[PDB]
Amino acid sequence: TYTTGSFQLILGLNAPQVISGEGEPEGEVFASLASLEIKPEAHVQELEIRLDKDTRYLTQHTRNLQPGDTFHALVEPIGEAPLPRLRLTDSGGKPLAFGLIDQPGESVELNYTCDQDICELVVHVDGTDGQKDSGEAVYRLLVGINAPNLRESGQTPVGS
Amino acid sequence: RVQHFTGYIEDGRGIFYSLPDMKQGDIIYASMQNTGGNLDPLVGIMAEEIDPAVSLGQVLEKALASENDLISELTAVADRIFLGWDDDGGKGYSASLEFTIPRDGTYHIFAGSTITNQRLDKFQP
Repeated sequence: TYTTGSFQLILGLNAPQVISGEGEPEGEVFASLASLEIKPEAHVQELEIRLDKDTRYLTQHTRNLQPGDTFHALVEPIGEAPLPRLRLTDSGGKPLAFGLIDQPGESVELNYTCDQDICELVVHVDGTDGQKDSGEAVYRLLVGINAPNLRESGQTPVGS
Repeated sequence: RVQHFTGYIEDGRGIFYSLPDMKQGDIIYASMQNTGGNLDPLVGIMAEEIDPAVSLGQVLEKALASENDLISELTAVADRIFLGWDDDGGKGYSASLEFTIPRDGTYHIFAGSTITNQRLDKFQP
């Protein structure tokens, strides 16, 4: 099988002390990351959520995002359930984006782009507009990373 | 030319600092960090000293509904009140601001707290 984990990489140019494994960085750089030149693949996940009477607030955590990535999300109710509110916050709660209601007002969408070296995101879905006990409202949530065609995905959830 | 300060912020009440007689071409650097409590620093600069509490109260009062109800409103008000400001520039929620002095004159440095949310069960700025 393969293996997973973290690693430390030491690369040298005409410095035979690197192979000893104690080579301290020196000189001017000569290599850089290859991924920074281009764009990766798309990852899409769809989940079904239900907001009960006592569970009107729900939050989910997302994997770490590399710099330059993009994030998309949309919510569509199963039936006649009222449209809930959508927003995006980091792990500490700092707001980053808010959901926009489309002109065909049957879905709410969100968008964000990555600037920091590591971004951890949390998606909030809440229907606590008032204190109505609507009952068993159920919504469809679609989320994607580097997948701007979330509106018409067509393919089954790919990637991760 | 570096100076240190220490203070205390109570219920969003800011502290003013004056920088008398700066010259044209001068560049000002600022950094504010949290040393206790739940403070989230906010730094702003202005020419004439005026209390920002009145306008920030209007920002706080609009906690009902808007397009980007908090972030866009706070950015608009800050871009009008201050010539330069910074909310989150350092490691975490700390601030770090660079501002070049346009002309000859005296300016004021404002230190305080921004408007944030610290809850996941409900939104309350």
